[PDB]
Formats: sequence, C-alpha cells, structure tokens
Amino acid sequence: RPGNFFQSRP
Amino acid sequence: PQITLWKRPLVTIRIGGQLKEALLNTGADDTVLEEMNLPGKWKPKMIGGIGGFIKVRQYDQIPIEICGHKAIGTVLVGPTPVNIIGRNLLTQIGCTLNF
Amino acid sequence: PQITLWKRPLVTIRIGGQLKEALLNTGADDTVLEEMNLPGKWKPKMIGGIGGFIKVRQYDQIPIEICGHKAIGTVLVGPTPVNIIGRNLLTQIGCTLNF
Repeated sequence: RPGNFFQSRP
Repeated sequence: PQITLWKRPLVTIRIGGQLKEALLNTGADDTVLEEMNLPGKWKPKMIGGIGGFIKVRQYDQIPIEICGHKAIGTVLVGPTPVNIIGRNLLTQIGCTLNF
Repeated sequence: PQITLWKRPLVTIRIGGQLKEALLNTGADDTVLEEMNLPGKWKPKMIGGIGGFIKVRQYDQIPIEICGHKAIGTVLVGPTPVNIIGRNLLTQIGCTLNF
C-alpha cells in the first residue's frame, strides 16, 4: 500500500 | 499523550458529524481528508505529494475534533489514500516532535 | 530537542559523508532522499502516497546521522520532491509525537 504521505502546499 | 512511531500514528477524528481515522503527519503542511460530502463554501486547490499533485476542495473555518481536542481550521478534501492531519491542525492541538 | 510545527520540521542529516537537509515526516513509513550516489547494493522499489508512486533504489543498513543522532537503517533514493526522514529512522533516534 502507499506509505509516504508527504504533502506540500504549492 | 506521547505517541511512539513504531506504528503509524493514527488517531480518531470527528468532522462534519462523522468519526474517521487519520494520520498525524508532520510531513504535511495541510490537513487532507478522503472524499466526503461536507457542507459549506469551498475553493479549488492543487497540492503536491510524493508522486505528483492532486486537486482538492479547500474548506475554511471548519470545526474538527482530533483525539479529543477541539479545533477550527482549513480542511482539504480530495483523493488522498489516507486521512492526514497536517501542521495547520497539529499546531492547534499543541503537537511537538521530541527526541 | 522538542520541535514545534509552525514551520516544516527540517533538520541537518549526514548520509554517505555528505550533509543535507531533510524533513522529519511521521506520515512516512520509510526514509527517501533525493537522487544521489550511495555506495552499496540496492534493489528497486515503488513507494507512494498523495499523487501515486515513484520508483526508488532501496539500500539496506546504511549509516545516517540525523540532527546529531546516529542511526542505521534502510534508505531509499529517488525522485522525491524533498529529503524525507520516515518512521523507520525516527524510531531509531527516539523521536515521539507529544501533545
């Protein structure tokens, strides 16, 4: 499954 | 609490009347929830992840409860694989990383 | 230290002898660094999250230093947007989430 939930606001 | 990181740091949240599981995520600027019908005005936005970008609906001033702590903040709704609580809401609940 | 979350939790790391900045990411199972040369054997792997998956090189049992703390563990290398320290190494350095 997906496991790297890095998230960026542009 | 003090939450160790041997497992994913999953907590219960309450948003728009619904209970959900979500990941406490220091690597997210923003809080991103899986698709759901939430009432209110929203604005479109693109956010980036590890693999590229997704389009989300941006709702402002939304009441949300995170592991018992009341907050009011921005929530993005779109195709994330997992509900994520990002730094915008982590700061409101007083969360820090300690080592 | 105790790191607050008003800004991205970026720290200095040392990997393969070179100093880099990386994001402490409780929402990542594993550690993935931007394209670089590393010594050793590796295997291909997919990793993913928001936006889908990227293909990385998986190196096992690599020494890395994270904000002055030595750790050893699996390091992935590939076209991540930013250097990311995930749970696999956060645990090694005794990192917890606190609120």
